[PDB]
Amino acid sequence: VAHNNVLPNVHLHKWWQRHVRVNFSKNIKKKKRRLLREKRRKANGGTPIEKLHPIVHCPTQRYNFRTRLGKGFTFEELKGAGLTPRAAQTIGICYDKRRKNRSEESLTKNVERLLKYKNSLVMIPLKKNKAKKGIGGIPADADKNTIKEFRNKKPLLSIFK
Amino acid sequence: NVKAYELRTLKKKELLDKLDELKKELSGLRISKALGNSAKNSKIHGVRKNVARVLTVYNQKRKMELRQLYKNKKFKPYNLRKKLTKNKRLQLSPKQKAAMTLRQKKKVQNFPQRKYLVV
Amino acid sequence: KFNKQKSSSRRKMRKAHFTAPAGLRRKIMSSKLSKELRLKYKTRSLPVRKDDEVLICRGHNHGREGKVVKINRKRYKIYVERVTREKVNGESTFIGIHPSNVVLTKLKVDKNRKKILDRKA
Amino acid sequence: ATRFKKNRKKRGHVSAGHGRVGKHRKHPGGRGKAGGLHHMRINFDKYHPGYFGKVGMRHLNLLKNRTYCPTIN
Amino acid sequence: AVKLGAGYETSAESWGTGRAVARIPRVPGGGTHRAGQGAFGNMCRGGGMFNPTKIWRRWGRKVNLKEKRYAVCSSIAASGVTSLVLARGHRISHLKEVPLVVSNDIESLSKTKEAVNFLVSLGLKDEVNRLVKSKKIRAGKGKMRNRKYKIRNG
RNA sequence: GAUGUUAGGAGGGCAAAUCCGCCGAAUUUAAGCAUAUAAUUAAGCGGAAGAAAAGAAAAUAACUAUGAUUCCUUUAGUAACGGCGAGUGAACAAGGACCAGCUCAAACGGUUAAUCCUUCGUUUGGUGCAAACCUUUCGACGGAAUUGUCGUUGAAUUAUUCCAUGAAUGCCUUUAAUUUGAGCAAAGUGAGCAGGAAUGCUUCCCCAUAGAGGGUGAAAGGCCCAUAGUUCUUUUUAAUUUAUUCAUUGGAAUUUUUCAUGUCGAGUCGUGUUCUUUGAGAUUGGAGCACUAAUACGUGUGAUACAUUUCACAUAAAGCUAAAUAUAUGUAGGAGACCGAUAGCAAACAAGUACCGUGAGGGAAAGAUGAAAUAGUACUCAGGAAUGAGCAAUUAAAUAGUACCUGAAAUCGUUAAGAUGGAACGGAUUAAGAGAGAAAACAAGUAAAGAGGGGAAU
RNA sequence: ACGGACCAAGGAGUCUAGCAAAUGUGCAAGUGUAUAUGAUUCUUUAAACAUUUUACGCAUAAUUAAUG
RNA sequence: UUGUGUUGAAGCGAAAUACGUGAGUUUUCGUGGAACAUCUCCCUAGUGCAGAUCUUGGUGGAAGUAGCAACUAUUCAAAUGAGAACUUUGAAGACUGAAGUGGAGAAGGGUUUCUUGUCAACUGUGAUUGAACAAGAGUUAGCCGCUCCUAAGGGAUAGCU
RNA sequence: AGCACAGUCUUAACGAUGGAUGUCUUGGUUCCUACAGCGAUGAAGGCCGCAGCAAAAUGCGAUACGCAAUGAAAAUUGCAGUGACUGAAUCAUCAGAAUGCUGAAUGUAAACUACACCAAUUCCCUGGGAAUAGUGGUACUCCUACAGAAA
Repeated sequence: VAHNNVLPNVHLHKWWQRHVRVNFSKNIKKKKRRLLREKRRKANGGTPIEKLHPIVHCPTQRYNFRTRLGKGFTFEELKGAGLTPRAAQTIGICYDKRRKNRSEESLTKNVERLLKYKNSLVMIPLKKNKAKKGIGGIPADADKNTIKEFRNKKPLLSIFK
Repeated sequence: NVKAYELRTLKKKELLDKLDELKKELSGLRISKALGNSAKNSKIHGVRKNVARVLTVYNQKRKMELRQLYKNKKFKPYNLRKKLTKNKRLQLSPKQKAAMTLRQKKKVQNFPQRKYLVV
Repeated sequence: KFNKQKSSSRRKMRKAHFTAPAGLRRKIMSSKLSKELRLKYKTRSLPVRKDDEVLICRGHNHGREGKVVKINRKRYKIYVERVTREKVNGESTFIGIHPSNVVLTKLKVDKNRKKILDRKA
Repeated sequence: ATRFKKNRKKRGHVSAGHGRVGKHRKHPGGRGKAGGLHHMRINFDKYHPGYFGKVGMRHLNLLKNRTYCPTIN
Repeated sequence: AVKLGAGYETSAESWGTGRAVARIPRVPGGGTHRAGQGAFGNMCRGGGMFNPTKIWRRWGRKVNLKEKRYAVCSSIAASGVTSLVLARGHRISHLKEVPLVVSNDIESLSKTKEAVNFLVSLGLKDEVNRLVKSKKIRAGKGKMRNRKYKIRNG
């Protein structure tokens, strides 16, 4: 070494030419992912591909104040919303068996979120004009007129955010 | 010069003895070519292709009858059963692949994924 | 141009042109139709045939007419009945004309040519 | 960028600016930080005073989130 | 980039202490012209370029968003002044004003004939002529690389 | 157990870029070298897929807490390791992509293995021309299995509500998307110049949802293929069409009333020691050996070895699992500020070819006539012939004649000019010769007649 | 003293990572919109364009082995 | 951006009352026969050769030179042929001297064998010769061999690592 | 009709030798995209063949530079020859048929076209009528079922 430089630190003492890779396809992969999710939302046709996630507090004192999307609502949250995990998982509601509600604030906030989603749901009949009233907390099936008049309305994706 | 479609209607005799005379005349042509006589050498191509056509029709007839003979019977010889790729042959059937227990089946029937709208 | 499935590469498509199988060659070897039978057949071009009447409008023989006598797809050429030339040793041989340089003035008709013209109408 | 390079302006000058006497050899002093305390010691002590040795006790796994705190006056 | 191992796919041997030949590596064996010839090395025929081009060259550049927006704004401003549009190469001596705006039915027009006619009526016939007669086959071997023609910008 | 050429089946080998196990260097760096590094790499052995592997916590954290795996951005060249030298070097949180959860074991069911497989049959309806394929439930037979298959997921009890059940009758529309293969597809072969030949130059017309490319005797939007566009056709896949009657068979979710806190993977975990591996440090994982557990109040993690103990988190020693991820391989498409025949792959070509080596292996050189050879040299003379020459001949051209585009230098031939006593060349200055030369190196204007060209003036 | 018989063609400080200085440019106690998303752009376009009022780096505060 | 090209581009040879100080630039004549610039500004790099016992290819002086020297040896006449010291025939002089350039085989070679052509190259002089080139042809087994046996030994099975 | 000394060297013009330069490019290279296993139903690889005249390469397998079928559809040609006036000539597709000897190679062997054993075998008519020494099968390990012996 010479002059007043930082002491060198480069970790290139192995065969690195074999491990270097360049992402020429970053935006091409962007387009491919966009197309895939477009096609899988056209395939299910009206029902969003997004699934509802709970609001949880980030751990540690660094991110204490911030909230984010967790994975799965708790059993208590689902029961407060009035539906079983097995039923909830069929209407786009994530469930996780690990999380527990350590505070009433989180419990009630996620219950209110679940209730808002349930009240926003309109259910398509399983048997094409044989509407029933559901089970496991699933809301009753909407009928032909309301389904037809709601199928042309913009679905609110803000609920999933 | 014969075509396949007219002799498709022949019996296996009219096929085999026609092949025999075709082979005989091909041998005569080859003998002439072996001698200096080359006036008819260009007929060898046509005779050879006629032999191929006759053999094609005869063998296709025989394969069809041999398939009729093993129609169903569940134990066809290997040359008759499907010639898929070996990996495809060893693959589990679609029914076996999709087969589910009673517990899983009665779960999925009672709680199926369902269509809905979010307002 | 806007279709990305098909290439516009120079080497790719001139390889295709120079190694085209005879089936594609017979479509490459099409020619223009005269105004008269163009009006009568409501089409612009047709692949040349062995007995068509041809008026060559390009090259050293740009006024001659004649029924084509042979179509050779290996060299992408047609020959018309009286456009021969004399070789060095002294025998006659037809001059090859590219089909792009001629215009059909009369067509021999056939069961298949009829169906092509019908598909064109 | 390559036409602005200084080597281009020494194109017919034999030694390429690296000396007719000392030449440009490959690692004439050693590789990386080799000679510290031996033959690069003046450089190490003149530009990186406290480089060698260790001071303090170990903190085994840190978890910087525990002691993270930004300040404002 | 060149092929990764290009020029170096032979057997290395520089048997060069007293052969009265240069100490460059030579390909082994016999019975063919290649035997004993100078092997890999930037000076040898079929030897490999000095610094083989690699695909991890810095192909792209990250540009500051503010600088990009500045550049776009300045380009619009420059397009607004007549002397600059004249100096760039457009034949605009006959159009009335340089920040030239037309009615919204330019968006509805749909035929190339009437588009060219609108361009002419605006006073841009000389510009259109420049465009149509600028078409010509470029020099160099870019034209064996799917870069045949070279046009002017209208 | 053994044996069977008994019946029906499977494995073996090739290929490897990505992938999974093992085994495992040294060069190198340390300016020496031994730990270290190279490197948990190369070489070697084995094993898979269109991805693989990992994966549903004996996980983090210490927070207001998160919640299977993988990958990206970051954490972070950080905590740490290290002749604390050279060097090496993670994890958690955070932001995203993707998103999925499950079953054995164990528990419970004996007024009854409720399971499974083999072979032989019957009909239940469908698209194929056929070949074939998808559905199908009523058995019988012979076995396997209590040394344990199957069901349940604690079990009974109400309530609601859901889900699979059969028969008859009727309906099989209409559109959007997606994906193959096909057709159709604008406008000049207009003067003139020149040329062997326009696609060139002038000039007069046009088409353009097509001015991408290729071909055509030279540079073509209008000569051809094709291109823009558009029409059918194939694949599947959404929405929209219609469902109604009559019946019992089972199942499921949640909610009321009861009983018992059940089960929960052993030569395994763990510990000691040894070796390796790791950032893992009184030891990160793995392995060998010795010892060898508890039973959920247990036992494992909480990054410093202990004892006594709180707290939190998880529930090891069985198993499956799509996506986001990777692809110096093969195949097929498409491209490029890439190379342009000593370059680019070794190979533009009969290239892994010729050729070399006993062998493992090594491994080239070599593209271009012309628009057209459907113009490849006819004829004559001289020669044994090869060749040569022509008053002969193809071509626009043969000094384009098959070693054929162009045709450099080194090297050599012919002609001419000059120099020439053991070098040649040169610098500087002139002179004599010899080649070329008028753009400054004289003559604008003026008057006439001859050819032309333009501008304005009705 | 060594290399050079001659000629042609080829033939050597480059590429990436990281740090700094210099200078140009933008913004300025901020700055860089990372991965990613959207969107009548989808020859070119693998680029351009965009980002529902605490992602992250660097900077805005130092110092100490360290509780701080 | 704005240009040159079949009324001849690039390249190349010789040049110039040419410009520059210089790398160079620009012109002329010839040849060539299809492309070429852009100095308006800028971007980019595999960007500049006298050397490296440099790489590949080509070519020199040496030089019509060294040399074409083992195996005692040739001669006369004829034929063929465009052409004969080294093809064929006859005559002579000689050699090898059964330990043989004599007959049979093995290893190795692989058509060199034979007949008929035949001379571009090769046959280090010639060549009409030839083991060269070209077209055809030619290898016949119960008894000769292999095939069978076992040897030094090799491979594999059972195991065991 | 005659005249230049010779050699060596310099210059010019034209040639020879050589294959640079320029211009071409059905090739390479790199990136992107998509799909992705073949094999006892005998793979990859290797031999051997196959055309009227046929060496290589390419293609193919005793049906052998190609059969059939499907779409196009008049040429194909060096000669000979073959083609409709469209299952015919030639292209493309390629599903049917066929696919020599080997090779994991698997009856035993292998610098053998060597040698076993078991079924004789194949074709044709609607139980007969022919022709064939030809054709199949036989590895090791393992699974399921079966068989008959054993303690």
